[PDB]
Amino acid sequence: CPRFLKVKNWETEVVLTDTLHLKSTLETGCTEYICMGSIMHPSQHARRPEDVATKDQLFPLAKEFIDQYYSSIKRFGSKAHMERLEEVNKEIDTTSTYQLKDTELIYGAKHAWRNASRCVGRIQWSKLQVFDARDCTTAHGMFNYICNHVKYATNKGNLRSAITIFPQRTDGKHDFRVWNSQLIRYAGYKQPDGSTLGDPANVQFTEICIQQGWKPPRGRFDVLPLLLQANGNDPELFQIPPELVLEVPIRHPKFEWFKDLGLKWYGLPAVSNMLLEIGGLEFSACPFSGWYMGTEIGVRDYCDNSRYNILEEVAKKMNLDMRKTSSLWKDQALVEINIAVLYSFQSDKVTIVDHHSATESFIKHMENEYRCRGGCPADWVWIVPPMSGSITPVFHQEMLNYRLTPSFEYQPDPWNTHVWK
Amino acid sequence: RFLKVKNWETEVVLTDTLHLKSTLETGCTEYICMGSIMHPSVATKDQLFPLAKEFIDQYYSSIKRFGSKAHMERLEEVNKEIDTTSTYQLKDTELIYGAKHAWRNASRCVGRIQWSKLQVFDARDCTTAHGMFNYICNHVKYATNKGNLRSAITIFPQRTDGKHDFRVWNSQLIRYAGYKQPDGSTLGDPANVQFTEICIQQGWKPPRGRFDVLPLLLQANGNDPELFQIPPELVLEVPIRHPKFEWFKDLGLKWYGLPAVSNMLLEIGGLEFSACPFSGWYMGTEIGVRDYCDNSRYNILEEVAKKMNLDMRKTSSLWKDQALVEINIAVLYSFQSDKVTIVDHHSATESFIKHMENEYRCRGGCPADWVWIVPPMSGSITPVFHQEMLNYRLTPSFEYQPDPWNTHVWKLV
Ligand code: HEM
Ligand code: HEM
Ligand SMILES: C[C@H](O)[C@H](O)[C@H]1CNc2nc(N)[nH]c(=O)c2N1
Ligand SMILES: C[C@H](O)[C@H](O)[C@H]1CNc2nc(N)[nH]c(=O)c2N1
Ligand SMILES: CNCC#Cc1cc(C)cc(N)n1
Ligand SMILES: CNCC#Cc1cc(C)cc(N)n1
Ligand SMILES: [Zn+2]
Repeated sequence: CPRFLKVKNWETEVVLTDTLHLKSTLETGCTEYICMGSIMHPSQHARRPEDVATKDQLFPLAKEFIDQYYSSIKRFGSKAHMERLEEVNKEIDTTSTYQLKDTELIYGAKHAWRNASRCVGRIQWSKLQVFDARDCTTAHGMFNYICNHVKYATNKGNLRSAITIFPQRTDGKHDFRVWNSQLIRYAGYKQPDGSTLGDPANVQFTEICIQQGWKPPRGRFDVLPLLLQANGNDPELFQIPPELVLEVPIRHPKFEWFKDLGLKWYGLPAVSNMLLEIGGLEFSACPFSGWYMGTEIGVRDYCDNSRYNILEEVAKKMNLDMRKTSSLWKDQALVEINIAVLYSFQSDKVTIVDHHSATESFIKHMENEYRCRGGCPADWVWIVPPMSGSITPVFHQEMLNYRLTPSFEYQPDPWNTHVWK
Repeated sequence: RFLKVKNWETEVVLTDTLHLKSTLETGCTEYICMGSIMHPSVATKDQLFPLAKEFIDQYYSSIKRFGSKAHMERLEEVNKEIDTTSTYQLKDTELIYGAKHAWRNASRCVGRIQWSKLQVFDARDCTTAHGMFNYICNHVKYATNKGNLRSAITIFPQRTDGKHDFRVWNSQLIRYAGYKQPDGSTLGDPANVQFTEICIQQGWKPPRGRFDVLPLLLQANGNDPELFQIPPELVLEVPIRHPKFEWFKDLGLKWYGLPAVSNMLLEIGGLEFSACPFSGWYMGTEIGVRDYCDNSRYNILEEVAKKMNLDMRKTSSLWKDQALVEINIAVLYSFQSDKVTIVDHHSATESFIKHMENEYRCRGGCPADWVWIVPPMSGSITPVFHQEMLNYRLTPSFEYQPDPWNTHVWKLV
């Protein structure tokens, strides 16, 4: 943690001065001699050990988060702060863990969002609906909570940010997990010839669902069932009611033939495979949802080679020279696809933000955070959109990345580490 | 140790051992990554010899002569010069080896599959700015080759006491002038406004156009720099037209064929070559995305979108994205039509992956800066976007150095 670091924007010459990085807790993966900025998962530095930690292992982390929370609310040292510490101490003394007050849970979830270096949408961080689901005991009850989340968050197209927080990890053998990587995704099917139908990213998860009894309709856009694990038990399949799943058919403002590709996407991005860490407590099931940046769909989902991979089909209908890469036929089609995605969501009054608007807002959010907080951890490799990078303002914005707690973390896919009953 | 890097598109995993042999810092720490920072933060006799020994060891190892009689005598010979003169002189072979490996080690360069085909011009006997001009003219002519571009570097005398540096004051050998108008607008290239003012102050008579090739401002032996006009017949340029849009040529755009960076420092075995201009050939996006469409550069998006009849009222029409593509189509089409070497960002990044994979197999790794390697448009449709990379500093190296007008103490009263 160097004493005070500046970042420069090379377009506007604005300089920001970072001191928040002094509060960084765990390693980035980098050293003075090697930078891992482009490694997807550079580090295994965790704040607590494997499972049920000893008291001297968990209490220091609790003490820090409680300190931080009461600091945030103009106390620190107050009666309630000192009482809370003694309370957490006794709780760990008798259960090896402790339970967050509702206020602390809301604070923790919002600050995990605020601390998410890879999220360009964090100007919204304090406007987050928190659903406390820590009283949940079964997969049916998990399904009820998620249906309510999806319905509230979708809001007939006027999307609202939300998170639903299921019971925290205890001994590691009673984990709550949503096995889906997102609440809503499309199935992928290995074809007899060798090609893939639907979303290739989801082939493995789709096979698990089939193996568990799901009856695949075997189309290009089959909404996957939920596969929900409560209290360490075997996970259970649930079909989200289709009236809860808002979808947008993709058409083009100028290309009438575009609709005949039969593309669609879903409206609600809802990451459900990550882990929420607050004061040493691990929430292994914590689906959170926002609204899409158009490029997530139009660039990555649709045009990645190992995803829907639609560039050649679109370029054909556009009558483009596909003989050689230097005609930039991929680049031309890409732009049209992302025009259609934005046009479609906007036509149906489903919240979406383009990459120009999203990145501009993030520059403003960065400036706010340096003004009030003294910094904003940001992952350039993830913030910069996957098309037209340098004509967005974040391309020319230097960023500092560091890990602050509360945080959202990655965790292994539950099928790699689950003993079936 | 070992370190794995993964490609998330192909699932190929490579194992880096080369990183164990790096020395200067990256700027990152164990708790902060400064991977997106542009510039993160003379040697004594004692400092010099470990650096020299390191380089001589790796040179003789590279040619399968480590421990040899020639290796050991060279080490002793270098040691004598450092003792005697406080510096030493590279053999021609070492100079060529060192220049190729600084290119090979340039983590920000996507074109390194070409690293070992580098024409090295040894200009360590130069003494005056006139001689510098002669060397640079020859470099331009050789490199340009009537459009069949050849990679080359010209290496001027190394730093001695820091009071006698050789410097090219230009940031590239060929760039276009910029003039700020009283009304606040800029004619030509806004990036070059300050350097254009310096040239005008030194005596240059500007034509005051949109694409005036700047003069060379060359500094020999720490003396004041001097102006030279490159012979116009040596500056190959390409007027930009579009394969489908007849009106595109009416924008009056052109660009030069030879990218030749001239403000960096070449460090070989502790020796510092402060004047070392090097050239290759363009990747199209350098011109069509950054040079033409950076808000701070020629900034032609609105003009091009206008002529495309695009709805420029809302951002979500993606009019800028649409105009950006066509401009980059025109750049590539124009160079190819005029048979001037260029590479498009898809071909360039595919080759880099092949190179990177090859370098892990034969060398144990390939330092690479994802922030610079990924092209400034269409990022994720190029393979490098999905490629994990490790960044670390190997020497020989190209480094940044301060602009000379910030450090030079003028002699001319
Ligand atoms: C409200 C509108 C939001 C927008 C426009 C937005 C935008 C984005 C985008 C574009 C990404 C990169 C997606 C990818 O390439 O995989 C991302 C990642 C992420 N977002 Fe946000 N986000 C929003 C809301 C939220 C909320 C409510 C949370 C949590 C409470 C959140 C937390 C995260 C995290 C942790 C990541 C990293 C995911 C990963 O590492 O795979 N975001 N966001
Ligand atoms: C042969 C064709 C070559 C291609 C296609 C190529 C490609 C590129 C590109 C696209 C960049 C980024 C430029 C920018 O964004 O400002 C770059 C940077 C760089 N190239 Fe290469 N290059 C080539 C040859 C060379 C040669 C011959 C050398 C040295 C002898 C070299 C050394 C470098 C260095 C040091 C940088 C970093 C410059 C900086 O940090 O500003 N390249 N190259
Ligand atoms: C290897 C590289 O880090 C990887 O492809 C990253 C790059 N940047 C990204 N940025 C976003 N938003 N999402 C991603 O999945 C990735 N992938
Ligand atoms: C702030 C950021 O590091 C800066 O804009 C970088 C990003 N990547 C780049 N990549 C290339 N090739 N050239 C550049 O000038 C830059 N600029
Ligand atoms: C692989 N990550 C997929 C994703 C995502 C995502 C998540 C959220 C909360 C918002 C958004 N706009 N996108
Ligand atoms: C500010 N860097 C400008 C540049 C550059 C460059 C340099 C070389 C040798 C090749 C190339 N294709 N591009
Ligand atoms: Zn780093």
